[PDB]
Amino acid sequence: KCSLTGKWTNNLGSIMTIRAVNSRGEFTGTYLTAVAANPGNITLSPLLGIQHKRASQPTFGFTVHWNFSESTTVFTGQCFIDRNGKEVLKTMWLLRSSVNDISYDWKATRVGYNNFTRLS
Amino acid sequence: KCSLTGKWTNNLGSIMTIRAVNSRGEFTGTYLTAVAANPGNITLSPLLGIQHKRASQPTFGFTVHWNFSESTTVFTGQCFIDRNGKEVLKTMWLLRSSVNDISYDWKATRVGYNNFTRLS
Amino acid sequence: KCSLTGKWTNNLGSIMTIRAVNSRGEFTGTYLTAVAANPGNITLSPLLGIQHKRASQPTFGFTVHWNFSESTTVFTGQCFIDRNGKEVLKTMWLLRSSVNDISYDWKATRVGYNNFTRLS
Amino acid sequence: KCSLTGKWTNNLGSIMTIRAVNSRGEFTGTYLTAVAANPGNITLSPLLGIQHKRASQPTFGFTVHWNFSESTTVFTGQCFIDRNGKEVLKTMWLLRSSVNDISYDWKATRVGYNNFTRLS
Repeated sequence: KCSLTGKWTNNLGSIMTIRAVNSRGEFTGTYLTAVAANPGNITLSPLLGIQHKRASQPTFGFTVHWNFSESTTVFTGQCFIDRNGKEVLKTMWLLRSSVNDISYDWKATRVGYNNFTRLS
Repeated sequence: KCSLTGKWTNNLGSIMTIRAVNSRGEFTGTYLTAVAANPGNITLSPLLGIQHKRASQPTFGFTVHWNFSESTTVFTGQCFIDRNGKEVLKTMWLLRSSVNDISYDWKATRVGYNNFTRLS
Repeated sequence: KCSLTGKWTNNLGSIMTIRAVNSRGEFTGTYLTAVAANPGNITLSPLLGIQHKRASQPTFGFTVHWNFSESTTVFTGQCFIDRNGKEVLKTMWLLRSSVNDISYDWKATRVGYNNFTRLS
Repeated sequence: KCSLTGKWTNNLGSIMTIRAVNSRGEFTGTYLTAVAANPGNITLSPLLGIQHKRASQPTFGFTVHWNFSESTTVFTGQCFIDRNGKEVLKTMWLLRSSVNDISYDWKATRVGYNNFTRLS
């Protein structure tokens, strides 16, 4: 089985720490991105999400409120376990930037992927 | 200022109800989707997310844990206020399906948009 | 049957003109975007794509090579015919920006939607 | 400099062959996917796209008309060269499925990534 609780890194070098997942699958944590619009100002940012509880390889989602910009990122994906018991989070994300008014909305959303593995 | 608290409907007919937004911008609520893979199964499902607090037109994200499938959806977007004071949520979403193993991961994520306005 | 040949406009005000669709479903045309990173620079830009041929409501894709930037956009979607014979193209797109090197790749892709209807 | 001409594989084991890129950056090719909705019926499928010509690390897009389903995929990305002269295509894609009518459009588009390297 695949809890999101613990410490993770991704293919870009970011790290995230997730606290205990509650009975509803809800979790909180802290995200340190290796990458931003401007790296010189990166600070720790809170995350909040929900995973499925019963599934051995659950799907999940979470939101990161960036504490150093007006942007928000959401991640969704699935936790997989291989034959050796090794976990990987396979995720896709959307990064929403703040734009001035609705006529700029079209350009406000970036998309990408991330693969996370457990630290230690 | 744009607070996500309240009831909203989107362009597909779905309805969501967001409760109080806390000091950190965290919020919970429920989501009744008009659409699903198997609509006969649809039930009210919980959401959890974070919005920015200081901005008049905040970005935000939330996760919906579907209570009737193994899937998860994340939404991110921005709340805009027009010159008449009307609020629109412009969002993009990712819908993560559960797949049996990692070899099927490539096909597990759908993408789309939704525009939300207030029920009343 | 839905042939992409003709002039179309989208929900952002952009206009495109598609030429004859060949036996394979290949088509070329031009795209005049209403929106860009630097709108002062916008010029008419070429597109090239393929639609399915046998289907009444074909899926399709096309690439727009922006003639005024280093970016590229791809659109994919489906042409629907409603009960009155009116055609709508429902599309999603990815806009790829040029970045200086691979360390910036993560932020180079935007996503969005567009709905197109015929000019006349 | 980064021509798309040649033979490529991606992280899912798919292979594609691209013919000579013309003076406008247009190219044709053939795509053999390792993965589909149903693999037992996979056949070679044509692709058609445009790359930028002047840039050393050009952006590009192309469309794959699947010859064994009603779907279409578009890819966009950038060709990067490292210090050793090794090329990688970093791409994102949208896979459009055919749905019966416009009320099902919401679920019709999958998103993902692929990294391609040159064969040989």
